[PDB]
Amino acid sequence: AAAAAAA
Amino acid sequence: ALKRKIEAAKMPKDAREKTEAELQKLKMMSPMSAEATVVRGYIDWMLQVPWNSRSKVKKDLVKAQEVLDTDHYGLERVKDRILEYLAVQSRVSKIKGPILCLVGPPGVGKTSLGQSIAKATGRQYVRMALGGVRDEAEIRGHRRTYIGSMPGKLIQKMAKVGVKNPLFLLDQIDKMASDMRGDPASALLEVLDPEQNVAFNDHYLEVDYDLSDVMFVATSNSMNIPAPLLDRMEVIRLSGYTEDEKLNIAKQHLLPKQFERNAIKKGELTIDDSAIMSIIRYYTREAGVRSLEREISKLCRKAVKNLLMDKTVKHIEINGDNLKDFLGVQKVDTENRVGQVTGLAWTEVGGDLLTIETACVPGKGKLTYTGSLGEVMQESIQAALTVVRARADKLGINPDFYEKRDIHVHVPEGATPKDGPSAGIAMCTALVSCLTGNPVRADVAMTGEITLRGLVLPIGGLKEKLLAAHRGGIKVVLIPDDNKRDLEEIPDNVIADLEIHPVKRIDDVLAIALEHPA
Amino acid sequence: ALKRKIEAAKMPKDAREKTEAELQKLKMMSPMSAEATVVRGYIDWMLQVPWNSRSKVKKDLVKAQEVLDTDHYGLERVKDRILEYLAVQSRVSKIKGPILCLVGPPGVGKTSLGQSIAKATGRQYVRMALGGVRDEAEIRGHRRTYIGSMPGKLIQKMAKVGVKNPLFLLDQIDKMASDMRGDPASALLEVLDPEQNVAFNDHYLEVDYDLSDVMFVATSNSMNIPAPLLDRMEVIRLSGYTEDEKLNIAKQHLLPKQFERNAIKKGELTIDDSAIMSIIRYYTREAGVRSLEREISKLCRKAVKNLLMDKTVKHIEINGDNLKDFLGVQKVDYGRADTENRVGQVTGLAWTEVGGDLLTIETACVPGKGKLTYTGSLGEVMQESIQAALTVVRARADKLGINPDFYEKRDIHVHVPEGATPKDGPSAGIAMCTALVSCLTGNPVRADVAMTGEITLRGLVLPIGGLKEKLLAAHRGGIKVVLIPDDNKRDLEEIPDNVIADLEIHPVKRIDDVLAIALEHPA
Ligand SMILES: Nc1ncnc2c1ncn2[C@@H]1O[C@H](COP(=O)(O)OP(=O)(O)OP(=O)(O)O)[C@@H](O)[C@H]1O
Ligand SMILES: Nc1ncnc2c1ncn2[C@@H]1O[C@H](COP(=O)(O)OP(=O)(O)OP(=O)(O)O)[C@@H](O)[C@H]1O
Ligand SMILES: [Mg+2]
Ligand SMILES: [Mg+2]
Repeated sequence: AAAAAAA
Repeated sequence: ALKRKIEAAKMPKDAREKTEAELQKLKMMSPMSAEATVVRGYIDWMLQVPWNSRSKVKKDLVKAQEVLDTDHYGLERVKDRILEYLAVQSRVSKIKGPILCLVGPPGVGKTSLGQSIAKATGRQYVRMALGGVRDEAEIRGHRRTYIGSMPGKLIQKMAKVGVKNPLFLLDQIDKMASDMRGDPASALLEVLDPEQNVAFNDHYLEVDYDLSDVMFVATSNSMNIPAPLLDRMEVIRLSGYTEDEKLNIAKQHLLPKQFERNAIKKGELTIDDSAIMSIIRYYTREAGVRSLEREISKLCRKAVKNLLMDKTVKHIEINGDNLKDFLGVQKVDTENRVGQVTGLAWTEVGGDLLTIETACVPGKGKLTYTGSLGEVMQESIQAALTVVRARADKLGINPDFYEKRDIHVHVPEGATPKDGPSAGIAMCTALVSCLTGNPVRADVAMTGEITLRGLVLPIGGLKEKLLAAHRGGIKVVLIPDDNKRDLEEIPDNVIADLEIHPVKRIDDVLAIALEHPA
Repeated sequence: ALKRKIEAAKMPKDAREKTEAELQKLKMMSPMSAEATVVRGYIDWMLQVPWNSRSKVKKDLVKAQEVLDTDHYGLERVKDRILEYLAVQSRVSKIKGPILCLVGPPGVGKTSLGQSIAKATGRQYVRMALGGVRDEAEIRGHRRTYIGSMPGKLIQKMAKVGVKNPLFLLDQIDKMASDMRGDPASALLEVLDPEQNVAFNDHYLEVDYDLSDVMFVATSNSMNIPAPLLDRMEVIRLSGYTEDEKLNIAKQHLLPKQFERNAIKKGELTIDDSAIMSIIRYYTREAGVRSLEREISKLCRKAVKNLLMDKTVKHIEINGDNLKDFLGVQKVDYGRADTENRVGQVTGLAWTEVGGDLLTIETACVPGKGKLTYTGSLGEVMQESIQAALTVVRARADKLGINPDFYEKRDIHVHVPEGATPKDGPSAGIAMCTALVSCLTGNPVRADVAMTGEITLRGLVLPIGGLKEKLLAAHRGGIKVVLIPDDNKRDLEEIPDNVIADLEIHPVKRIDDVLAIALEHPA
């Protein structure tokens, strides 16, 4: 599980 | 994986290479991911956009005019235009899709006409309502970097149909909010320019898309469309209906459409001509036929309810006298008056009569204007009064009337705003009539712009003013001399019933529309 | 596998070091992982973008003018600009590439002119529409942190076209959004900067990319562009078309392509100059040619259905009398001169973006109490111009033979009879003065005289703008003698020859020259 920043 | 649906779609070279680069990129990604979900969404959009699917269009003209005559009555300029398109189409393979702009009053038949063109030319139908479209993202969409990113609403309806040649009904173009907070009218410039329809370039689908094969029929209620859009659109003006035209539309098209809408069988309900004419005159005053199918829908469902309550009777006959038994009270409905004319007014809703009243009482020269008047009409009464002051000794007025009489010009409109030069000659007729005691003959309407030397300048919207004067009981209509070239576009019953007088100057107007000679 | 693509598509120094450092970073990753997908996305985005590929720009000027004259008519200044670019490019191996802003009314052919330029120079063609575009990330993109990120659409189009010498056509550069929420017009301030295109740093591909040889041609309808953007572009003003060149565009370009779009053979339809000039005079009222080719296309499809529904008449000949049989009632009417010399009216010359038009100005001076009413949807500079003109008449009323207490005894009404049309500007001011003098003396203004110019209280005539369409409007209207200001003589250098030959043009310096020429009797 890895976080990922979306716009 | 998904190349079977890519080669199953028969895509052009740029779209095929890009979607197979995206799918080839997708296989080296780990699944259960966010960006893999983005790529599967993008491929899922490009597999359902039509790239090759084309509907076979109709070559026959007699069958076409038969179709557009079976589902509409007397929209001759538009039906001529569609026969022109289907006449050119039988000589070549493909044409740029015609970009039309149907401009007219409400209820005049512009949306169902798009359904008729769709069923007649062979194309498929979908409509995009432009009312409330406030930003370009409803036309171009967003980049797929964003979370809620879809390919606009053009490509969604292209995908919703599934063909390369549909009929977009761009409905209510004039209902778009195109200020600085968002201007979607500027995004339609690429959608409506034949220089750039072969490469549309959606924001979500950055492949160039071909909109040159799509027929664009757009509807509007006015010519208040921004000027870069007015050039890209062929404007066809649709005008209002007469009373016998509304009787033929109601008797030939609206009553059958309402009978198998409310499941009325063969011998249950009968409406004669006088009931329909009593709905036209007494329950409506519009230019369209919205309210006709409203009142006829009320008659049909009250007929079905009256057949379910009382099974003693099996047939309901409506004959213009028992409309009070169904609709109840009616809604809307002569001597020569001094200082009162009836000019003709043309709003965007249509034509209308226009009562104009003056009162010149002994005062000190004040000049008061009431009736919610625009600034151009006030300047038109000032110009009209200046025409009266210029020829005072001719007309028989005491030339001290600018300082010993004070004048009130009121239109009994009330709370409705009115503007335009077109009532101007009417003003000075009343300005003669109250200053001389000569009554204006009450069967005379008039329209025209005032020149200070005394001429009558052309006015616009002549046909709707003559239609408003035909349903108001007017018999004599004074017209500018330069609008007589429009008189061969008027229905023959209107020209037959109304007496039209083209006039060049004020002396003709006063010589015709006053009772006593001046 | 990838390093032979990096060495194959040979880069400059910083792009190669960044891309090889990126691959060396990729070598210590699992293949099916998210950071591996971000790195592979940055790598193949660095591989799709062209670093050295160009196009052989043409060198023959005569064949280039042959292509430019093949696609469009007129437009001599932009064609001069393209031939001068091809001359300097014929001498120099690599120059900066021009940044052009074409500004004009709609329909004058500035979008198709770009594809004409890209065909005539050999450069590849790229179009990007900026109409209503609000997101600045269409130009620069987003960082590769973000899911589904990518470069700006400029870098995407450069990567699509494959060369570093395209022609970008920036459509509707003035209809871009500019507020707090979105401003891509200041994002274009880096890419149209003529000195800093050598390092265009966008947000996805954070290396510097060279855009100092892309030809930028922007199309707009107005000067409503921010002043930093206007200063970075070379403005070419495409004015409206005259009658003769609309006749030549129609004969040479519009009729053959509308014959080609309708399968009309050579012996079916014929349209002469009377029908074309009748469409120009009585149906269009435009500055472009787009409604002109809509009328021509209407004639062609009506000719097609008249050849299908009849099939016993096989040649349709359209000329000046039977246009109403096809097109119908004349939509518009041009202004004409008057036939008699009349007290109080003059004919100024008005100019809008549709073109020039005659401007009738009338005055009534009835006996009253000095009331001053001004009607006709006037502006505020126009009403200040009438006040200045009335002051010039009032300070000179002893010489003119006018009873000097007319400001107490007579009421003056200046009216311009178009009414609904708003009208503003000082260029009618001389005309206003002339009308007032006529309406104070009973000396009628001769109807063959038009005039234009600004008035001052000294009496002098100041220069005005846009003489060409005003003189074309006077020549169309039947005027035989105009009155321009003195310091607009230079503009007479760019008027066509028939207009100069027909119009007796008198430059004036002060007001009694105008009152000497334009009145019937001596003042
Ligand atoms: N000439 C006609 N012949 C037959 N039916 C007509 C005609 N004109 C209008 N109608 C009927 O009127 C009904 C309503 O018209 P429609 O909704 O097309 O008005 P509209 O012009 O779209 O209004 P708006 O401009 O406000 O959108 C339609 O169902 C149509 O059947
Ligand atoms: N001098 C000319 N010679 C031939 N055709 C012309 C000429 N000027 C304009 N046209 C035609 O007018 C049409 C409209 O031009 P175009 O769309 O390229 O620019 P535009 O309409 O001025 O741009 P915009 O719509 O942004 O104002 C084109 O199809 C073009 O063929
Ligand atoms: Mg509708
Ligand atoms: Mg354009």
